[PDB]
Amino acid sequence: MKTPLTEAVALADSQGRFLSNTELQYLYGRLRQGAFALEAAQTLTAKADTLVNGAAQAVYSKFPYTTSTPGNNFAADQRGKDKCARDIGYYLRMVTYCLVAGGTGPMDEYLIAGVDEINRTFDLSPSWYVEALKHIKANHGLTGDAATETNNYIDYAINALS
Amino acid sequence: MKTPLTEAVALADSQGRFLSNTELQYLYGRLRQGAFALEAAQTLTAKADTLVNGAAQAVYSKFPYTTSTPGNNFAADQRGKDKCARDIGYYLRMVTYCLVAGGTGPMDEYLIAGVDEINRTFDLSPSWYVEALKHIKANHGLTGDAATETNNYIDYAINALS
Amino acid sequence: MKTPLTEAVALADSQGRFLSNTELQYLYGRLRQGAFALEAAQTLTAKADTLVNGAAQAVYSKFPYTTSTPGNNFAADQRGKDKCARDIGYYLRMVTYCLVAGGTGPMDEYLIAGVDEINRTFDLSPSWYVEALKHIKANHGLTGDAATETNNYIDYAINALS
Amino acid sequence: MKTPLTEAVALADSQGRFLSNTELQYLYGRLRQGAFALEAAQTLTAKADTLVNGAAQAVYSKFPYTTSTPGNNFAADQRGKDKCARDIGYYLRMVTYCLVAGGTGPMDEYLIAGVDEINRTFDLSPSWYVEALKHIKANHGLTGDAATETNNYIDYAINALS
Amino acid sequence: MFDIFTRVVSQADARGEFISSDKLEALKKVVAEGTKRSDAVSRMTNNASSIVTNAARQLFADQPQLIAPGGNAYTNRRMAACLRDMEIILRYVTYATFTGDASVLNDRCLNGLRETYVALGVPGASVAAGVRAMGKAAVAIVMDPAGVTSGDCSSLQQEIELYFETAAKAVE
Amino acid sequence: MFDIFTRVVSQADARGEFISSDKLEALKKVVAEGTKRSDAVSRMTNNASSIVTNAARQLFADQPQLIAPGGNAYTNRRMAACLRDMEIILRYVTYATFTGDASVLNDRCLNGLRETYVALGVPGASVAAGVRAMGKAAVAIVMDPAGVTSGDCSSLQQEIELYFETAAKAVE
Ligand SMILES: CCC1=C(C)/C(=C/C2=NC(=C\c3[nH]c(/C=C4\NC(=O)[C@H](C)[C@H]4CC)c(C)c3CCC(=O)O)/C(CCC(=O)O)=C2C)NC1=O
Ligand SMILES: CCC1=C(C)/C(=C/C2=NC(=C\c3[nH]c(/C=C4\NC(=O)[C@H](C)[C@H]4CC)c(C)c3CCC(=O)O)/C(CCC(=O)O)=C2C)NC1=O
Ligand SMILES: CCC1=C(C)/C(=C/C2=NC(=C\c3[nH]c(/C=C4\NC(=O)[C@H](C)[C@H]4CC)c(C)c3CCC(=O)O)/C(CCC(=O)O)=C2C)NC1=O
Ligand SMILES: CCC1=C(C)/C(=C/C2=NC(=C\c3[nH]c(/C=C4\NC(=O)[C@H](C)[C@H]4CC)c(C)c3CCC(=O)O)/C(CCC(=O)O)=C2C)NC1=O
Ligand SMILES: CCC1=C(C)/C(=C/C2=NC(=C\c3[nH]c(/C=C4\NC(=O)[C@H](C)[C@H]4CC)c(C)c3CCC(=O)O)/C(CCC(=O)O)=C2C)NC1=O
Ligand SMILES: CCC1=C(C)/C(=C/C2=NC(=C\c3[nH]c(/C=C4\NC(=O)[C@H](C)[C@H]4CC)c(C)c3CCC(=O)O)/C(CCC(=O)O)=C2C)NC1=O
Ligand SMILES: CCC1=C(C)/C(=C/C2=NC(=C\c3[nH]c(/C=C4\NC(=O)[C@H](C)[C@H]4CC)c(C)c3CCC(=O)O)/C(CCC(=O)O)=C2C)NC1=O
Repeated sequence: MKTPLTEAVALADSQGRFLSNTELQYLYGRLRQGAFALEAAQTLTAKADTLVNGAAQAVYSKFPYTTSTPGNNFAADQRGKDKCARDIGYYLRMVTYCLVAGGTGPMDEYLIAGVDEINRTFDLSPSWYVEALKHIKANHGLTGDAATETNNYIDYAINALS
Repeated sequence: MKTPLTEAVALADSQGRFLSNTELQYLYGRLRQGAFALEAAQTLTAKADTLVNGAAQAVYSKFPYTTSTPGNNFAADQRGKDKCARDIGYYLRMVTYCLVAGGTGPMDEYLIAGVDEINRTFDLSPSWYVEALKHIKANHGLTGDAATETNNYIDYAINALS
Repeated sequence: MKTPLTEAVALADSQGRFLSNTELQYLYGRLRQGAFALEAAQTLTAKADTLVNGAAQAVYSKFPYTTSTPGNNFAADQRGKDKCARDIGYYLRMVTYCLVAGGTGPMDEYLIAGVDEINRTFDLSPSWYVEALKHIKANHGLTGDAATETNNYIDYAINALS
Repeated sequence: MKTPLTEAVALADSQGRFLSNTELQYLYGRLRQGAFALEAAQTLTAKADTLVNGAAQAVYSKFPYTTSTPGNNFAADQRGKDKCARDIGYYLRMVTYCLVAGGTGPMDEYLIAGVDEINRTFDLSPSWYVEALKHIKANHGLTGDAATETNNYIDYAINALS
Repeated sequence: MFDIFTRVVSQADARGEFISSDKLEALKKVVAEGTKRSDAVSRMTNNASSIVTNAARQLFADQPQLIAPGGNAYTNRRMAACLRDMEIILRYVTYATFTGDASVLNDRCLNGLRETYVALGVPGASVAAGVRAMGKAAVAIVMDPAGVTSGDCSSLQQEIELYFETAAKAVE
Repeated sequence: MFDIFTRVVSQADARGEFISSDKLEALKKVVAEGTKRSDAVSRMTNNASSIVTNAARQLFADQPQLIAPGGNAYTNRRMAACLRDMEIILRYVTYATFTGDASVLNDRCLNGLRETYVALGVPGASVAAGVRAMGKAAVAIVMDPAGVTSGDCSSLQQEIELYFETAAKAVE
């Protein structure tokens, strides 16, 4: 739960102090952010389906042993590729939620806290989702300020995975 | 020599007619194919050494026994490895010619005519080159019409090979 | 630092009481263990060099994309394979130390505590060392009780990695 | 059906002549062959179960991987072993028919017509049946004209097989 | 021989009038989905030979009397003849779904399939079951997209299903 | 926290005289079968991770809600925590068959677990199905023999089925 407003409330709350001018600035600085952020969330919602299909294409082209070698984790048959579409769709949707909230807290809460044990026990190499997020950040084609926000955004995703 | 221009010429030769508008549409289709086939052959020629190297390595890990037992088809010592890698490089070069020619003719004339016969008399197995081409079609990592046109050529070689 | 003797000392220190009758048995039970354990450590020291070479063979045959795809983590060139010989030699030596000490503490202290971040940041898929330890536990050919102790042993290694 | 009597009849049919003395000599040669070929087929039919059983076990020890990897041609489970032993029993029964017919006709019609084609479309390897026939021709243990006439039929099947 | 365009031409020539506007709208729909005809024909011609082996695989797991000696598919020559029959049957299915009209498959298989199969002694039941299983596998490989841009394909599914049932009631 | 040796001790103390001869035959045969018992425990904990993932993979194949959004184990840390709970239940049932008594199991982990899963909103029947499938694989791993002398572990197959059953029924 990291949005700038809840962190201002937590600071005032932890401190026990009443709301102040310092907290107030965040709200109209969340204007510099949000005035492009909601636009970028809508255009990502439009771009979404071709983004997951291209990311699945890039992951399969980078690592052919996934589509070749038979296994539960590997996408040899149909149902593995269905799991891949589910996983990359989850990643893109958490990027959209992270973009709308303004902070990494939805993404940090819904993805990052358990990804190390899941990648350890279920044999999911994180470099696959590295490929997927790099293909998304190359393919999304955001313009101006919104695009810059995503890079800081999607790089945080790769840094949590790597 | 499966070339849609030359196949159209051979057709109109067999009919004994002049050039019909069917052949004009045939030329249109050939230009439509080439308009991405040339760029696809370009990036394939860029990737070709890593492709044949990963394909040879993947076939060696795919069957450990060809590295293991001393035999004449198998790569016990390094000369067999050289001949094996020469064969997969030959395969990928035929794929590039097959792509740039617009049809299966370079593949047909240069591989498909007697491949199973030399595999019979040398006691090779075509499944080695099958899984090699599977690794190549997993490794080229392209998207679009060019990617699936190349993939169509590759699985044509797989189907005629097995 | 898990050997049965230091854990007996740690229990007696935490309770603040001198060793009881139960504590004494611990070491003559370390006789049921050690009377084969030192033999098995010596025969592993003899088996060691062919064990690492066969484990490198099995890892390269299981995953051909390591020997094919160029990268820093992958063993495409010589120096990557030298790093592989170093890593599997480290694993086998920690197995020998773990066998001589009697508990997992040397192995748990020298390998297990940082393996998750190293596999995360350096892109080392742990299924490679799964292959390596499974090939070692198949190839070591230990006799009787010594073999079983190692197996519980090597399964703990795979369970820490997976 | 390669039978020297019927081949003589087909020859005299193509000439349109009556029976010549060449055909009388042909009949003499057929009787000379049969005068030991029948007893050789008798002892082959006596030995046949041990022959196909030792041949299957020898091919299984000859290539361990067909027992090892799960595949559709290979004998991973016991049904593939049954189909494999059925195939070598079919081979030896064709050898007995080939012997008793005086020519390669039962072999030709019942095996040689499309053996390499079904080996191609099923991804079998003919070398398996080659080394099987080598074990059979090593195992029958006969002497005399009958032994080498059978051996001639066996290596004819080997040569046409490869 | 007969394409769906030439089908419309032959109807309009038998009537002898110009083509109706709504039929031309149907042809506009057809040329709108011609890329999906290309998608399907390319997909199943990619996997065609493996489909033939899997169809023979289910047929020979189903009816072991064919492999059994004295069976019609017993001998090596007849086995290659079987795979020849199934391969050219799937080939004419690909011809028909490329053209869009069943006239190619009808006029080059309906005539003598039943005839050869009763004249030789071929059991038409096995070929009918085999072309049914081959058609199910063909729909299975055509319909599911693997890295392919999404769309509806129910009309194509109906088309190749109709083509395989015409083959099945051709051989019976 | 009770070994079966100190079960006999505490029962004889609440009685208040010495341990009788019949309990001593029983304890001697306990000593003759505890060999089976202790390393039955460790071969159960040999494949404990693969047992845990196989039981969870079966559970989320049987109940697709728990990986569907809105389900209990949907988000990533809740799914990881569910894997943690299944590992904990397997580890404590492993402790219980090492002690030879279900007292460690009912004493250490099961008791407040029922109220914890009810107060969290966690389904209990899903856990019951998971521990039952996990127990089946658990005996069979121990039960199957690979590089071990043939022996009668029937009691072990017996008692570990009892321990997994008490775990699943106490989760409810
Ligand atoms: C909301 C955040 C979120 C994440 C990150 C997530 C990861 C995740 N991916 C899973 C499976 C999977 N994910 C993949 C995907 C891949 N594996 C590969 O080898 C491919 C390269 C890659 C495709 C890009 C596959 C194949 C499985 C199947 C594992 C199995 O079937 O046992 C599972 C197991 C759940 C199940 O059985 O369906 C989880 C929890 N789940 C989540 O809910
Ligand atoms: C343009 C298309 C084209 C291809 C593909 C081609 C292949 C080809 N591979 C050959 C042999 C061979 N091929 C192999 C290959 C292998 N053994 C192995 O370990 C590997 C699994 C496999 C690598 C693919 C070997 C070992 C030989 C020599 C056989 C022997 O040494 O007796 C030969 C026989 C002549 C010779 O090298 O010595 C031909 C003609 N020729 C062509 O014109
Ligand atoms: C004592 C316990 C111990 C462990 C476990 C250990 C792991 C370990 N492996 C490393 C590298 C490596 N380990 C490998 C080995 C492999 N990678 C692959 O792709 C192959 C499949 C596999 C061969 C089996 C390779 C290729 C590197 C090179 C990384 C680099 O050069 O950047 C490094 C980086 C150190 C260096 O740069 O030399 C560490 C710390 N080191 C230790 O000291
Ligand atoms: C009278 C002469 C005659 C012969 C010899 C003959 C062979 C023959 N073997 C076949 C298959 C087969 N052959 C094998 C054989 C093997 N895989 C192995 O592990 C062994 C190395 C090898 C034993 C030789 C297998 C496994 C199949 C089935 C292929 C698969 O299951 O898809 C088939 C395809 C039909 C079927 O069984 O299911 C034929 C026709 N037919 C004949 O009419
Ligand atoms: C272009 C359209 C076209 C078709 C379709 C066609 C079929 C055709 N199938 C034939 C045979 C055959 N077809 C089969 C079929 C089968 N085996 C069985 O037992 C099963 C019931 C079925 C397996 C699929 C067999 C065994 C033969 C050989 C019959 C014989 O040896 O007399 C023959 C006899 C010639 C030969 O020996 O090859 C023709 C002409 N011909 C054509 O011109
Ligand atoms: C042979 C080399 C080659 C291929 C592959 C080719 C494919 C091809 N399939 C296309 C469209 C399409 N193709 C499909 C077909 C399908 N999608 C599905 O979901 C079904 C599984 C499947 C039908 C069986 C659909 C739905 C579209 C887009 C909308 C439409 O036209 O219906 C398009 C139009 C734009 C595009 O999507 O790229 C092309 C170029 N052209 C070629 O030259
Ligand atoms: C020593 C014995 C002991 C047990 C058993 C125990 C259980 C336990 N399970 C918990 C959560 C959980 N338990 C599950 C359970 C499951 N997921 C499902 O969908 C199935 C119904 C079930 C798997 C069997 C889930 C999803 C959570 C996470 C709920 C949450 O943390 O929000 C929590 C809350 C803390 C947390 O992990 O976040 C505790 C304390 N604690 C203990 O100290």
